[PDB]
Amino acid sequence: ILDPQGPFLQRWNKIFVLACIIAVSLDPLFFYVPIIDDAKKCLGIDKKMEITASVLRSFTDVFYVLHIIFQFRTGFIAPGVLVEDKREIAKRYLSSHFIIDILAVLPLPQMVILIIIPHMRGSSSLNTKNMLKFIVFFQYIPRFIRIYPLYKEVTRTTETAWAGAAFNLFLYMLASHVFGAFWYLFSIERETVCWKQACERNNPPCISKLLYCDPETAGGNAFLNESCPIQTPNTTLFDFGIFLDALQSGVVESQDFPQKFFYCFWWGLQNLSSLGQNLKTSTYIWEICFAVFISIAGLVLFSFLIGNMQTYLQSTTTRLEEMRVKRRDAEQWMSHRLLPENLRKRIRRYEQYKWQETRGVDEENLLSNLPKDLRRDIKRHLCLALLMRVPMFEKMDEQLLDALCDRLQPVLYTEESYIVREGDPVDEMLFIMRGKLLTITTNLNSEYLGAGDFCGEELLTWALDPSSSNLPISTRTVRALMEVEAFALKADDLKFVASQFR
Amino acid sequence: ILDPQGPFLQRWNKIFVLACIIAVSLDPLFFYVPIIDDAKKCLGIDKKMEITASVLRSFTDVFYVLHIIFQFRTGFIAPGVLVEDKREIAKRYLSSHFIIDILAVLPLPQMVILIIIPHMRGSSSLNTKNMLKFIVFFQYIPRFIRIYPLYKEVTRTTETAWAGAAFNLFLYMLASHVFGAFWYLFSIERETVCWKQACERNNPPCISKLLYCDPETAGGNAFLNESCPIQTPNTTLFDFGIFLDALQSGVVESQDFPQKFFYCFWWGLQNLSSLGQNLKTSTYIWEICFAVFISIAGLVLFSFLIGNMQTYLQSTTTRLEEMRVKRRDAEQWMSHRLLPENLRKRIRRYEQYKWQETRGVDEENLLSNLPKDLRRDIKRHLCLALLMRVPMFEKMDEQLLDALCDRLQPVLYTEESYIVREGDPVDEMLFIMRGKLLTITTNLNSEYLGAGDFCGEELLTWALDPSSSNLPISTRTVRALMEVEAFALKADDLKFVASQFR
Amino acid sequence: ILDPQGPFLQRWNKIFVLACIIAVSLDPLFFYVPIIDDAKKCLGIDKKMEITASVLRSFTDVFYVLHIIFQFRTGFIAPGVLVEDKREIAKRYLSSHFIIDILAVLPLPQMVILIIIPHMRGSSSLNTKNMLKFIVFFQYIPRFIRIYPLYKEVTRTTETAWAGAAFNLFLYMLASHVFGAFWYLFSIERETVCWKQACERNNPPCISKLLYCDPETAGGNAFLNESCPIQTPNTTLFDFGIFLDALQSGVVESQDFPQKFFYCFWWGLQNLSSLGQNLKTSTYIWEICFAVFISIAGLVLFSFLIGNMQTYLQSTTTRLEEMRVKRRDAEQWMSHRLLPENLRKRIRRYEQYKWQETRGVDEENLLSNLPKDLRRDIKRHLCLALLMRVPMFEKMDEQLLDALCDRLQPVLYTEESYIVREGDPVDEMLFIMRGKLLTITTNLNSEYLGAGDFCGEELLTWALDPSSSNLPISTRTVRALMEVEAFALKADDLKFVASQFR
Amino acid sequence: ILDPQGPFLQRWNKIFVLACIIAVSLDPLFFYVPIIDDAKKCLGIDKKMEITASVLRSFTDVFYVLHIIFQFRTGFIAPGVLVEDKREIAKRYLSSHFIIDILAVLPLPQMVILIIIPHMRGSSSLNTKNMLKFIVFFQYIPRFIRIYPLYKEVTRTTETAWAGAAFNLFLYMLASHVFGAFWYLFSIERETVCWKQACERNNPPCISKLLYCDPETAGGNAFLNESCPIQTPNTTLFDFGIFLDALQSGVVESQDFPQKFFYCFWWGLQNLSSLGQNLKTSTYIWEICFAVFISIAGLVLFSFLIGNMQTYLQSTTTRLEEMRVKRRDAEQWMSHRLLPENLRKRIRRYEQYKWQETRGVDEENLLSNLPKDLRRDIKRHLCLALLMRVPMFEKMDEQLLDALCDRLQPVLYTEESYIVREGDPVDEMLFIMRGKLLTITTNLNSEYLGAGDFCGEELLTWALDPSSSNLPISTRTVRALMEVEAFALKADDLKFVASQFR
Ligand SMILES: [Ca+2]
Ligand SMILES: [Ca+2]
Ligand SMILES: [Ca+2]
Repeated sequence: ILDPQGPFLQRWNKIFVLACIIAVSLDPLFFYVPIIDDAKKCLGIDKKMEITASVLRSFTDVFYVLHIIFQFRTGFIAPGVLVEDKREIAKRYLSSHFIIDILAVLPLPQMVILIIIPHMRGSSSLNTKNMLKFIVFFQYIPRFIRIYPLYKEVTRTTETAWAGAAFNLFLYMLASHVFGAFWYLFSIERETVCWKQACERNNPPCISKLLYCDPETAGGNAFLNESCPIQTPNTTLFDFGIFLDALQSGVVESQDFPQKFFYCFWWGLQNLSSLGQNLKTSTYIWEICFAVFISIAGLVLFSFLIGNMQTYLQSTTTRLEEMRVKRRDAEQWMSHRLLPENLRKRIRRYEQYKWQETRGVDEENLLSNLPKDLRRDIKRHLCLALLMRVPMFEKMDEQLLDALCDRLQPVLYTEESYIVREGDPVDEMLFIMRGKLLTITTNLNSEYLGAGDFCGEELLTWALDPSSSNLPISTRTVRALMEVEAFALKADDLKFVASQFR
Repeated sequence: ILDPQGPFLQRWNKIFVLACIIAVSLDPLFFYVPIIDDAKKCLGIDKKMEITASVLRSFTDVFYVLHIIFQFRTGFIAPGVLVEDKREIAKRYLSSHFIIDILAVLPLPQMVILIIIPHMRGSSSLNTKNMLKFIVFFQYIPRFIRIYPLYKEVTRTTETAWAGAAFNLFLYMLASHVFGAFWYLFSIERETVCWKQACERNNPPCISKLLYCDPETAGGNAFLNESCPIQTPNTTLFDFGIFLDALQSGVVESQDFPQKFFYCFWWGLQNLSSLGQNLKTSTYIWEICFAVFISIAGLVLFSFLIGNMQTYLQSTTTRLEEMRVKRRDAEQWMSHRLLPENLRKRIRRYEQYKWQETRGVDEENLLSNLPKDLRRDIKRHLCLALLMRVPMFEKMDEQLLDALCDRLQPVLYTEESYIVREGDPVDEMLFIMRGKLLTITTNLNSEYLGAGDFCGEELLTWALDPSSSNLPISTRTVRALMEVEAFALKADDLKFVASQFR
Repeated sequence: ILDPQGPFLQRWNKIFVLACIIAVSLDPLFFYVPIIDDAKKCLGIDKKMEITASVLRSFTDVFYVLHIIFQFRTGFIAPGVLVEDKREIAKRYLSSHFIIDILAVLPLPQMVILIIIPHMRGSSSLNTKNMLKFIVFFQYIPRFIRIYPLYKEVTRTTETAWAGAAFNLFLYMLASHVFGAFWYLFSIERETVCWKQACERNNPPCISKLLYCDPETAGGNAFLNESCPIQTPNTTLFDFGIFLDALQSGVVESQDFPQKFFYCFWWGLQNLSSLGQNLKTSTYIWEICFAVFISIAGLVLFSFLIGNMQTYLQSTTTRLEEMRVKRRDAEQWMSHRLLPENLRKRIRRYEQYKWQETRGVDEENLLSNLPKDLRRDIKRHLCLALLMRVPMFEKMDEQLLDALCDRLQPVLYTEESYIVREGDPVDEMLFIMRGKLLTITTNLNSEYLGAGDFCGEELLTWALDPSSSNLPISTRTVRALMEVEAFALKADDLKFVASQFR
Repeated sequence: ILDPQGPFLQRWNKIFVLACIIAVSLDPLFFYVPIIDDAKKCLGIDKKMEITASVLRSFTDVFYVLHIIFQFRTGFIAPGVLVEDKREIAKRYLSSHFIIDILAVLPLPQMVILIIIPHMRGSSSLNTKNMLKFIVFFQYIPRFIRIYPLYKEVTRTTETAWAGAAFNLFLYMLASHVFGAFWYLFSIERETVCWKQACERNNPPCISKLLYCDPETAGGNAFLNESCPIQTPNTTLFDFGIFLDALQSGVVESQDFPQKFFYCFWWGLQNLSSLGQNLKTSTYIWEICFAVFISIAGLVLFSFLIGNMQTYLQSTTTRLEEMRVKRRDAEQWMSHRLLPENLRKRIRRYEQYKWQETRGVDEENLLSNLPKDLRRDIKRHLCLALLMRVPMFEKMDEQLLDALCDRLQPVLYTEESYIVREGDPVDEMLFIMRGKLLTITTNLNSEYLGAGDFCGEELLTWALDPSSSNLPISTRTVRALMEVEAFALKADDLKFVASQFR
């Protein structure tokens, strides 16, 4: 007995939503089963298409009875503890989704082909076209409201930035295949409607068996190329409208399936992405309603694609938008304050240096939203080896240096940048990660601070004497020579660490 | 007497904005009233369309006199207290919107059909085409500036994420119906302009009654199929341009309304979504201006749809965008700090565990924006039963435990995660909701903490002694074995609760 | 002498950017000047179009010499104080934009028509077509880089939410007019290229004067309808491609300008919004390059519209998006915490009540970003009359009640909502704006609090005694009966006001 | 030896990604090499196109062997210090990208033209068409997975707001050129497939050499214009479908390259931006698959453009959106509080004055994110000369005035705005930058404060006496006469500066 967030179901019920897109990608294959033999002017059956659609539907419908038996041993919880007991798992399923799952999985086209049509009354070709049209209609509803609750089951738990656009592009291909096989079947039905109407006014006499094919009967009603003209059209006799391209190309006579599939799929793709622009309909109402439905469905898909894409694109540009709004803010604040050009280009230098190092990421906000031992292991990797180069800090344990790694903040310094000047109070104690720093004094000798060296060691002796609250006056003037990365130790954060050291 | 936010008006004035879209969805039905009988070459009247458009307009125009009487008893307020007094409710309405509401509701097409046209001078068919063209023009303006203030009344108070797109898709259908009935009427007028011009140069002699279709008169000017060719076109004689499809399909002769409606609605839908691409106009100026107007209106609608959709789409992805930006921020911060792979995959584990639990929701910010008794009832449901398993906390009342439920913060812990180690100061007191926790000590024996158990009970005895400010040293090392949900009690938040307990 | 933010220039240099769109909306009118007389097979001049384009260009080019003299008395500032002195205003202008402003304003088409063409060598009709084609080419560059710095002058200072879309829709109309008059002129040039090439192989003898119209000559080369077929096309002789529609419609022969303008503007609008779909080009390279340029320009113009529209749409939905995200955050936090349905629907009631009152606006953040005297005048309008109903607060001056109006915070309460219960400590002092409140006590009698009444008067006597820090215990249980708006006075904010009262 | 962020590589490996777009913009030039001579009905070779494509490919393939030798001396780092040592630089490159970089740079079309085809068996024209079709196929894969890691190398480091749209517009031009040369080559192959099939059923007898075009042999199979009709098409014999336009225009026979390039590039641009709308395919499967691929690629390309443009557009409106939301928040907060019109238009005046000065930029947040010496140099430019007009502040050094420039905050005041009134406590000390201020007193005389003057000098003597904590009472009422910019000095920030002055 399992629960819906258990690892077996949560990896197996993603294959079920996949096999329900495979299932609706094979239901229009039964529309390619009726055929027209244009020599004898008869409606026929593509027998090998009839087998191909029946076993492709079966092999995806013995994959959803496996969903039915995996909902008899699923997990209800409450109105914190799951229910592992049957006869209430198998009573809410039988009150919520069991019949829709069993009306969607019944082999209704495969059983009407094997059982019902060879024992029906009339022509086998007309019965096959009429049963497979309506059974695929009447099973079209539970095969789509079985995917509504199974998607509500996975909105309570794939995703990438582009997955909404890739599923959108697949929805073009599925709808183009559905609309084109509908167009195939409606083209065959409009030609047989022409044949029936021409036979009910039989100036030339018509025999009604011979509209339906039968290999025992050779030859059919030969006058039907006059009353139902296709290769040269006469819309006074019959306007075929948007179905004339299917009857002129001979796709309704071919028994070659990739020939038949690709011509009709491309009709669906051409007219969905055109929003029905080039559909020259006749005055027939249901042909117009088909073209209206193609126009609306393509109108709804294209707008989704443009959106699913501008979403992919904008997902990938936030920190970069946020930098552009800050660079344009550093502009027109300078030239509203009328800053001199030596001040403005130092501002542009720091904001570009902060951008190429951090990329908009606030490191302290990123680390504070981590757990206290994971944040400790990061800051002991970054900051602890820098603190071991101060000749006093080895005297502390792994309880006070862990207070110091917690209080080290990363700072950035461009070139020409002054860290401190002689005479200023010392706020920080730096621990240099990168860059070279020239320090001078007039009290002369010029020292150099590289990676691993530390500035501000006047401040430790101030924040150890248990002393004045005014900061010690800098005896050195420290200036950066290259881009400097460092870790800053503030005065009061060092003053806290002084109280736990005696 | 009512006020505009009162419950009667605020549910009844949403039916008024609905009946004003039904009203503009039936005004182009009067354009389907003129008819052409192509045998006799006469302009006629569809009499049953003339009744259908008159009673569909009446039954939506006795639904807006109900708006007029519901503005005589509405509520003015001031330049906090509403005005319930008449003769100033019925004086600002008569200075703001009363005449536009009464110019929009006058039964001008129904009264010109029943009264004015049977007592006019000329032909009844030409008068019906000319009056219904211009009255639907001249009443088109107050039937659209009556929806401008009624929409300003409901911008001061439906909405869903997709309602802007569903109203956009309905605006296609309304504009396609308007543009297609305009195209129907302009096609009839271009054929009668051809008939008038052919009769003013009568090489073959023409009688001007017979352009207008009387059932007493049989037969008309038979030479008009020569001078106004339609079924085979000659643009030297007359170029019908974009109206030739209406005259060749026979939609201007049919009295079958769903035949006539669907052919013309589809023309409007095909050419709006094409932005007027396939309109092969003639050199006639107002035909070009009609095609320019179709092109602009379809540009405007399409751009709105694409926007209304991307809004729906983005309305559904904010917290999920915010997770992807944080994930792209965690990457390239790791590999800029060059973190080891044991540290990086622990970061990715916590940020994915925090995502699948919280989905970006900050619980403390969500609870703090709630009222103080509603926030109290939530935290007494979540946290109070967990506090009753500490063997001291039953000694408090429902005034001090309510201070403790207010200070419990939810924390998350992945697997392998250390809560505390032996030797560290104890900051928190946990109250485990989920997961198993192995605690050890070397002072050996290994205990286990499950759901309902609590960690950090060294800290209560510290924050009861009225003691040192340094936290007690942990005697245990607690480590998570599975994903742990818990509630954390900080040291100073427990130190507050100690002062109200004696 | 003026400065660029002075009120004269800043209202007058918005008419200058308007007259520079009027100027480029009249430059293609010189392309409608050449004409073809198809009877005599001659290229001619539309003389009244030649006057109309010359005075429409003049009346917008004596509107930009006014820009030249308003840049001789403009204001330079520095590399805070403007420069009001000439000879340096009129030396940077002569080094930055003076020649581009004078190359754009020279009456080069009007002066080649009046002076240069009547004193040139060759045919007056071919010289008019060739000069007006190239002078409008060679003055097309400075009439567009004169709008680049003048737009940089107004990005340093109209805007609405829809102005980017309305300017976008105007950019369709301007580009359609430019592209269609280009198509008009290129159609005339392709027919004369046919006439010249047919005359250089004169199996039928051709006289080269007679391709150019001269009203003295009557009759021209009559064989040119054979070698340059238009009304029935033969692409073996000459393929006119995308220019055949202009030569067949007779728009290149008409001297009726609104006939000629609207047919060519509609060609530009039809093919820009089609992105060049229906352009059936010939194999001519520059015809293809024209069609490639129409395709790219429409591709760029459409993408901007879709963006400009969705900016309009999203601008108007920020707080409403922010409410929908908060509503989707309240859901799945409830049903992740598994809250009972009495708790969940109270949460949905408060968040919908807060939405319909505030519409996402934080009032305290809105008021704090206002100046201190403007924020004082608002809070003395809202809160001071409510404070005058407490019978102690009239004893204070307009220095201490102004401290109380500064500390009053707006609160909201739904129905059934408990303000305080008997036994709870009293945190707030309410001042009711709206709604009715039933207060009870068991110490029984039930009082009622309406608009103007105040709750929490136990707390003033606590925060006047100079007393315990624990809050006074509520003797009443106050519960809301309707939606309550009130102003809350916190305990410590009342404790501050107590120190300035003795 | 260099590293990937070193200045030589980081400027030279942007030319490498440029020469890899030039490289894929010249691979379809080999598809323009086969030619059809329609008189003799033979497939031939364009010899000068064969040289032009070979030297344009060579001159961009001796530009990527320079990338191969610049990856033998690049910089590995670790699993902070780079590796400058060979034999491990040249062992990971030989395990990651060396063979894909050498399979992409091999001169396979140039060497099959010069070496392999003159020593092959069969016809030289059929071998040239078949080798150049498949070698450009088989080298198409490593010439595109060589740009995947080189782009991953520059996502770890151009950009502008419009660069994603300009690269998108270039991706139209590259794909249109690729698709149109594919269409050129597939048009030639469909005509030769027609010639082969007509020769395998030789009612009229066909000689198979003469399908391949040798200058020694004059004349070919002349019956092929009957069985493969092009100029008048017969789809019963052969349906050329979407390739008929190439065979009818004679672009497959022309040896004029800009004629041939522009006709085929425009076919690609017309059908990509149409998403394959106007492609009238035949029933041939791979022609349909080509048209399906054009439809999908244009569907993806267009959606990206619309997104890349709306990103540009929105990049430019983030602060201006933020002002419009704040303006829509100020409205309906006023008229929910029912503020009087003298209060509302003062609110609209300040929020518009703050907008035209600051443009949404928070100056204190902008300055605080700058380094402490750069922020000091800005505030000494803005604020120090204003502080030197107070007659006491020259007595301080450059250590205490630097504390005062750090604490000066910019304030804005509209006209009619009261700074302080007589009787109010003085919170601020202003330092006027702009505007005139009328100050009065009743203790009368009216003074004036201009730029450089300072208000609030009652407060310095309060915050120097080492005194009461209550602020001094204003003896003046100061009111603005024009828009005032000033710097504010708060009372406690002046009280800090008092402690360091004795
Ligand atoms: Ca289109
Ligand atoms: Ca089209
Ligand atoms: Ca489109």
